[PDB]
Amino acid sequence: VERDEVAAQKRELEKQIERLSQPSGAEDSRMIALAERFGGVLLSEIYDD
Amino acid sequence: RLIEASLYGGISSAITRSLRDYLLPENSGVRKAFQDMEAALRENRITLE
Amino acid sequence: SSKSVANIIRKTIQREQNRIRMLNQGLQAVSFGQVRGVRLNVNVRESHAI
Repeated sequence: VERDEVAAQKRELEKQIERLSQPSGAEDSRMIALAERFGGVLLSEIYDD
Repeated sequence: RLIEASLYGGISSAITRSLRDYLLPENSGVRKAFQDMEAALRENRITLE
Repeated sequence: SSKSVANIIRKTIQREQNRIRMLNQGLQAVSFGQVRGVRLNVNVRESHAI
């Protein structure tokens, strides 16, 4: 039980880290393709700096 | 290097050699996506070894 | 994958070229003996362009 609970925390931590990764951390799964399929730019990327 | 090159004067040899290392900032965006995507394989390889 | 990576690389390259071009203008018409201007020339290697 302790092993599994710690595993759950570790999974949550990796998922949290992964959301902040790339390219400008966002809902990257579809958003990058959705950004180029229209003549647009992701807002979070405009506010990168 | 910057300070002492300014102090003595002249076209610094060391600055001239590594020009890109001095004038260009390093960008992480291009990389960390692929480090995270690569992670599952890295762990598996290390475990196998 | 593929195209999107190329686009981010291209935009990064373009932004660096533009910033350099802006820095470059501040150094126009500087007189040092017979030298009259200085530039940072930026180019893309072929083996990577292809």
